[PDB]
Amino acid sequence: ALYEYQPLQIETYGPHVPELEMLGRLGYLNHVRAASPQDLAGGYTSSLACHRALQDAFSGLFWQP
Amino acid sequence: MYHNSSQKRHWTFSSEEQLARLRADANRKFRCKAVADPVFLEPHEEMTLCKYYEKRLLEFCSVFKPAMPRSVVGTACMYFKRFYLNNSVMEYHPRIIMLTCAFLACKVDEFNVSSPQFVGNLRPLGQEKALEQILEYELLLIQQLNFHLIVHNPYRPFEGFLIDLKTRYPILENPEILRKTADDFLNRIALTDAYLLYTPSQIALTAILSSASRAGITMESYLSESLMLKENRTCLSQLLDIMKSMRNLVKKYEPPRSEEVAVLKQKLERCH
Amino acid sequence: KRYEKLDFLGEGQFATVYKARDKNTNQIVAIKKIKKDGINRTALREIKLLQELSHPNIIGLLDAFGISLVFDFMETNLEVIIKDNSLVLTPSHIKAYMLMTLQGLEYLHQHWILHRDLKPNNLLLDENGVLKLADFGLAKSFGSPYTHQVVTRWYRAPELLFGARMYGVGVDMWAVGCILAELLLRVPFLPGDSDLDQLTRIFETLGTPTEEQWPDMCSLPDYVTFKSFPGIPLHHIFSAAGDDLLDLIQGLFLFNPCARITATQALKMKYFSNRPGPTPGCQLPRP
Ligand SMILES: Nc1ncnc2c1ncn2[C@@H]1O[C@H](COP(=O)(O)OP(=O)(O)OP(O)(O)=S)[C@@H](O)[C@H]1O
Ligand SMILES: [Mg+2]
Repeated sequence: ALYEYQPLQIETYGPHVPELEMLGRLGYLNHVRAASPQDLAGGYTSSLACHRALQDAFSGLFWQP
Repeated sequence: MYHNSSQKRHWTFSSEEQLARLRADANRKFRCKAVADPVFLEPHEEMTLCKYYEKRLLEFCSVFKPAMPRSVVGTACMYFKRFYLNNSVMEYHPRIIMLTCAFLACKVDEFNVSSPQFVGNLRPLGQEKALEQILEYELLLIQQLNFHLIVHNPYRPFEGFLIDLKTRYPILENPEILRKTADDFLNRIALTDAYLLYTPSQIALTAILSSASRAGITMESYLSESLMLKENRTCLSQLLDIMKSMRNLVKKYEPPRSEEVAVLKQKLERCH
Repeated sequence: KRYEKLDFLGEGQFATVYKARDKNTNQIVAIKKIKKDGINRTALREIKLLQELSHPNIIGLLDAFGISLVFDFMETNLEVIIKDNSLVLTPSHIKAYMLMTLQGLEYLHQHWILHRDLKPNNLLLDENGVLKLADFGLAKSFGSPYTHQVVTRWYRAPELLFGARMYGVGVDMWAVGCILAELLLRVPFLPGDSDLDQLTRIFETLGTPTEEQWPDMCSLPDYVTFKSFPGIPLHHIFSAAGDDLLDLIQGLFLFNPCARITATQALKMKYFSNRPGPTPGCQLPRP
């Protein structure tokens, strides 16, 4: 009766989006506004905004009614 | 998210014939209710009046202070279109309905503004009467939307596509130049019924590539290579067909004319 | 209408709740009667957020009209179980509650929504033992480039107490940690009488962080220097708790909001995969 983690499977009908931690390496963050130290203090990073923008850009792009 | 939202499940329609049929059914139902005569309006006159009042809502949101975020305006316009899909302008005057849509959009999009400022944006007794009418019609507007209030706009997908182009499309030197024309084409799309037929991401990509075409830059490689559509040519053909249909839909859009609109306003005021 | 009013359930500052039955499917549900502004903004927020979400561990908005909000009927809440003395909370029960809460929160954060009102009485339980998050009247969508007076004070994260305007999932995660503490001690973890008092108790229990543990602490507008405490080490706080549970608690209580573990990372820890597994919901304790 042991638990085993399985990732959530949500079909997005669009291109694959790179992982949140991989955004800095791939170079996306060079085109988003940097987070102020006040923002970083509360836990907001520019990677969150970039990831959200990419997810909305790629969502439902390959879906038809 | 859009891919499992209520907008995709209930408010994206297969074709324009579906929208025309829904509007015709609404007009016919209103006529049947009223009967139980040239006073009534034809569906195309209703469409012209709806375009005119959507334009009026756009300018109202543009003049509004404090400044309205673009998401609020887009949500209000989507509310207007959705409400007049299944309702006749003769049963409910669009002049009140557009203000109710702006009110509900401000509430939904967390643009915290008190009612006195809202009515003060209107050009005092008339302001109070308008506020009372908005209070009367708010719940009706909510019911006609089937309690589906989150509206997915193409502005954030546009920004995401801009980021992706800046990152993994070096052959396009500066994606920032594809902003003014892309935004203008996005507005022109918003004027049509494309918001009820296509996904926000599709609309954003269509605007981006239309701006690219106007600048002479082809980006078929962005779809084929950067977007990994070489694996599936059928998906690429489907996307190109959707974009071509959107461009044609924008091409055939007919702006309302002043004389026809004035006659329609006279007729509608007679109906009220 | 479609529902017959069977019983009166409870009261609230924004609404009144009634246990009712719909005759079309003859099912028991809960109707929430909402009591120059217009429609209540909290009810509008709940409507706009619960229609876009569908998950087994999130309360379902079955129907709404004019305004009453129809939800699934839930027997109890986690606070009732915690405050009860007859029921004993074995580690398997705590594991099951934490697993359901973290699955619901993982789904919620995947769709870029912060609950912002997590506490034991907001975690509703059904007859079959399924735990669902509820009270979405303070929830909000994040990730876009927010008032600092959110979350109940006993469950508020230190960054919120220091008046953080922009934040992330950490404000939820910290609350989960407090809930976990409440599940182990059967008592509120940090019962402060004020924001300053809450911060004082936080720093007494866990120690005063430094710039090493929180690089930009001093940039928060409501940050004031506090006394230095060593903080009680977590293993004396929770005497009956295995090392994996201590690891999870330490992850949930890191002072750095960025370093604090997310729902996904929390679900991947060894604590949830180790023996014994979570108790099946069909045999969870019932008050
Ligand atoms: N879906 C539900 N099914 C059964 N009972 C519910 C349900 N939702 C809420 N309740 C119960 O009905 C009452 C709801 O009251 P609430 O307003 O949600 O809580 P509250 O803390 O009193 O409100 P505040 O102080 O404004 S946050 C409580 O007794 C809840 O346990
Ligand atoms: Mg509550």
